[PDB]
Parts: sequence; C-alpha cells; structure tokens
Amino acid sequence: NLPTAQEVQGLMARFIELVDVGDIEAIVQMFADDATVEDPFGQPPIHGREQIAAFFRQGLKVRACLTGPVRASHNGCGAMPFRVEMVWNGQPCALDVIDVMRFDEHGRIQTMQAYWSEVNLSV
Amino acid sequence: NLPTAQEVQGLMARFIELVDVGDIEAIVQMFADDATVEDPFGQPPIHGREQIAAFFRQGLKVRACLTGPVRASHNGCGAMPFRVEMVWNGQPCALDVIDVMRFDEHGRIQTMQAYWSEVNLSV
Repeated sequence: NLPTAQEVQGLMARFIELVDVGDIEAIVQMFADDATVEDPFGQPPIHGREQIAAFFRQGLKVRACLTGPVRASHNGCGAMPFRVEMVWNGQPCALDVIDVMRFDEHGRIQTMQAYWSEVNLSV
Repeated sequence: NLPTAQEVQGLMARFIELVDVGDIEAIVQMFADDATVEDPFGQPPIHGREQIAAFFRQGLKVRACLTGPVRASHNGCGAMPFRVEMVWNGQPCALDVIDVMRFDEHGRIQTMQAYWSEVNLSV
C-alpha cells in the first residue's frame, strides 16, 4: 500500500543498497512499469522500465552511500542525500546528489527526481 | 535573473544563515510576494508573504545548519539537507529536514517544500 513514513525510509535506503552493489534487475523492479525518471532534474524525463533499465545499465566500479537520513512524509514521498563515487576516464570523481521519490499504492517508485549539476561534482 | 546553479547554492546557504540567526524580516524578503510554502510536505500550503511571515515568527532559541552541500540544477531549482535544533517544552530536540526550492527570474523563492515527518525527529 501507500508506504508509511517508516516504509519510505526503508525503501529508499534499499534503493542506494542496490545502486551500490550494481544489481540492475533488482533496481529496475523497484520502479512502477510506467515510472518516469528525471536525472539530473532539468533534463527531459525517461519513462517506463525499458528506458530506465537502459539508463541504469549505462551508468552503473561505482559505489553509493546515504550521507544523511532519509526524510519521509506521510503522503508516499521521501527525499534523501547521498554521494556517488565513480572514476571518470581513469580519473576518479564524486557527485553529491539528492533524490526525491514518490511511491505508488504498491510501494513502487512512481516518479524520481535527482538534484545535482556540475557544482556538486568533484573530479 | 533565473539564478545559475552557482547562485542557487549561494541563495540557499544564505537561507539557512537567516533561519539560524532568526532574522524574520530578512527571511521573509527572500520570498516572492505570492510564494507558497509546504512545510511539512503533505500539508496544505501557505501562500504569500503575510502568511509566511506568520509561519516563520511562530516557529523561530533555534539553530539551523547545512549538513551537506546544496544540490542545484540549471533550471532555478535546488535541494539541500539540514538540521534544526530546538528545545521542545524544556526538552531539546532535533529535526533532519530536506528543503527543495524553486526560484523565480528575480532570484526569489517562488515555492518551497520541506520533507520531514516524526521519523526525522529526535527529542
């Protein structure tokens, strides 16, 4: 059902766990079939599991960690701060991101928005 | 004008500075005249400077600090993690919050949403 504030915290922490190990099929499954993703926010969205799997395969030697608590509301929404560590062309970098997610009545991510730009990059 | 990613970081850091010292008139002025505020997200919004000043006077022995970098996009949007330390009825508490703000073409906060619930409270 529409996750409770407590459930949202758990689902969102799980999300970073999956991105960290790189289990693309498990990540993809966390999304609704017609979910949209806006990463980075400001860019046109990607819609549906096909495009989202492609999106995550493309991006995912990467590690991600929650750098603060997941902030959850009572209406199926949550926001969380985290860092991603990569190695861009031999050169290793870090990106500080904040994800805002809206879940559906099935506990699946209906919409996801990532806030970041080059100002949060450290390469 | 529509702030650049760099300007958004600066405006948002400024916001926490103002909340920390408790300068209500300066905070109020950071908002557009007809801005809406949703704090906590999930609650009906408050609209316009009058209601927002009332809102901030009501809430503001409080200290606030950025607990991570401000994530900014190129379309006048930003999100930031921070903590507020109060003392609720003699008993001192802390709230971890994430604010998402949209600015207008004047560099003023057009809309503000705060993500938090009792799961982020530590009293």
